[PDB]
Amino acid sequence: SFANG
Amino acid sequence: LKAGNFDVAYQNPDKAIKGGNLKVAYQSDSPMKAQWLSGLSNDATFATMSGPGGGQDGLFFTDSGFKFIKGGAADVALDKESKTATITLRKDLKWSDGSEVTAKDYEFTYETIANPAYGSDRWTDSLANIVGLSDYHTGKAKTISGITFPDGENGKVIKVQFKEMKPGMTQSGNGYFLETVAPYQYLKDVAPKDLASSPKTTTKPLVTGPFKPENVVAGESIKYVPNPYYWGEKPKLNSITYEVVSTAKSVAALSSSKYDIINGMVSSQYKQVKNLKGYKVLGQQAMYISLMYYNLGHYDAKNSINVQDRKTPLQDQNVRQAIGYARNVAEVDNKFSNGLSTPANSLIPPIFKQFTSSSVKGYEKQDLDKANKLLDEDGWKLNKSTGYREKDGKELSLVYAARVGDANAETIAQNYIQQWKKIGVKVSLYNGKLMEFNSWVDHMTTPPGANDWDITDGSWSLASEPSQQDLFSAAAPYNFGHFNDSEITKDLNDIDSAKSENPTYRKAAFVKYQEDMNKKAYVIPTNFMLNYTPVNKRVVGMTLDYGAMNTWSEIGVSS
Repeated sequence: SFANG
Repeated sequence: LKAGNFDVAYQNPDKAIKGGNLKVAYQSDSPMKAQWLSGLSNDATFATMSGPGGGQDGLFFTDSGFKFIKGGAADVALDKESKTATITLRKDLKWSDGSEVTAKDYEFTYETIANPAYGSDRWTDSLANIVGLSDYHTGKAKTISGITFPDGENGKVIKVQFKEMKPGMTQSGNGYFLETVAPYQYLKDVAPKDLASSPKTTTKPLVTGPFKPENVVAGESIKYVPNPYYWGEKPKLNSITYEVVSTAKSVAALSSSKYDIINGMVSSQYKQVKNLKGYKVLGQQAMYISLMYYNLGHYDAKNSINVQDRKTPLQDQNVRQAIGYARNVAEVDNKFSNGLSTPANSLIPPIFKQFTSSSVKGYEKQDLDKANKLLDEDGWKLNKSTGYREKDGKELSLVYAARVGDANAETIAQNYIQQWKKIGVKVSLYNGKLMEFNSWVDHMTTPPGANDWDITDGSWSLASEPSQQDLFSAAAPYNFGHFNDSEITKDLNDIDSAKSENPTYRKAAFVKYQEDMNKKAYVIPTNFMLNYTPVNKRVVGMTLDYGAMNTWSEIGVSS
C-alpha cells in the first residue's frame, strides 16, 4: 500500500 | 537507459575480478532493526539492507514495471475461471542451511501476518479476499481454508483461492497475495509471541537469496557471505558488508572511499556528491507522487463516505484549474531540485509505463494568461484598487496549509503565494507558518476533516501496484479534500474491473482516469522524483534498473 512520504 | 539526465547503470569498462568485498551503506540517522521475516518487519532501513540476503525472502521476479515474470525463486500463475493463484516454488529452492523451501513455508508467511499472536502490523483488508483467511485472522478457524497444497506441505506448489480476482494481481506489491516465505521447520517451536525477538529471526536467520548474513550487529551492520544453496548463479563477490551511515557522515565516507555504494541519500546532499571524483552517480525514477489538494467537503466515518459539501470558491472548476495553471512548478524545480524533482503531468509516475503516458497533460506548464482568463469568465472580476478578484461582493482569498520538510519548504510556498497574487488570488499560510508533519497528518486524517484550510500538499511513496482507490475513492479516508464524483468513481472502478485483466484495457483505464482527474482538478499533480546512488568507479555490474533481477549475483569489482 502507499505511505506518506 | 536514462532517468532524467542520469544514467541508470554504471557501465564499467574494466572486467570484474574473481572475488572481492563490496562495502555498501544505507543513510539513516536512526539504527537499523534486524527482522528477517517480512511480516514482522517494520523498519524500512533494514528492509533495504536485507537485499543481498533475498529481501526478506521474496519469491517473484518482475519486469521493469513490476509486472510478475517467470524465473525467480518461484512462479505465480493466475486462473480467472477458478479464482486461483498458483505459486510454484523452484525444485531446488532451499534455505541457507540446505533445507528445502516447501509449500508450508509459504503458508506460514500468512500465519505470521494473520495470527495476531505474532504481533504483525501488516494485515490488510485486501487479505480478507482470500478464502478463509478473515476467519483465521479473527480466530474463528484453526486453518486457512483457501490455501491448499496440491502435493502437500512438503511439496512445491500452493494454490490460493480468492473471492474475486483483481487485475492488479499481476503486479508485485498488489497485496492480494503475499510474496515471501518463512522457514517453518526452523521456527515452528518458537512461541508466536516470541518470534520477532528470537535470534532465529534477528541475528541468526535462515535466508533464500544469493548471500546469507554471517554476522549481524544489532542496529548497525550485516556481513554477508555466499549462500552455497542459492538456486541461481553463484555470486562473483566473496562478501558484502552492509552498514548504516548517518546523514552527517555520508559525504565524508564517500571522500575516503569507505563505502562503494551509499543508498538512501537525500536530495539536499546531491550537490556535494555530484563532484566527487572516484564515483559515478546513478539515478532512477522514483515510486512517488506529490500533489496539491483542494478542500471540498468532509468525511463521514460512520458511513465511510466522502461528502463534497464545503462552501468555497474551489467548488468552481474554473477556480481549481486556475490555481493550478498559476503555479511555476517547473521553475521552482529548476531552481531548487538539482534535477531530482521534475514536474508531474499526471497522478501516476512515469516509471509505471504500462499505466500512464507523457501524453497526458496537466499543470506542468505555468499559464498565467489561461488562469486569469478562467477566472475572468467565471465572474471573479479583478478589484483594481485591491489587486484581488471579487464575485458577488466577496474577495477570492484562501488558506494554504503548506508544510515543513523540504529543505526549501518556506521558499517554495512563498513562490506559490506570489504566483497566486499574480492572478488576483490572495493566499496565506495556515496560521502564518508551515505546518509540522505530524500536525499536518492529524489535520488531514482526523474525520470529519477541518474547514479551516483551502489548499494543501501531499506526497506518497507508491507501492508497485499504483492503486488509486485508497487515495482518491469516495470511500477513502485519505481523500483529504473529500471530493466525490460519479465519473471519477466510474473510472476508478474500471481500472480494477475484470476487463482490466487485459493490460491494454487497463492502461487506457488508467489514462482516462488521469485525464479526468486533471480536468476536474479536485487535486493537482505536482512532482515526480528521482532517486540517486553514488557508485565507486571500481564497481562492476551495478544498475538501478527495476527489471534487474540478479544484481547481487552479477555485481563485482575491478580491483
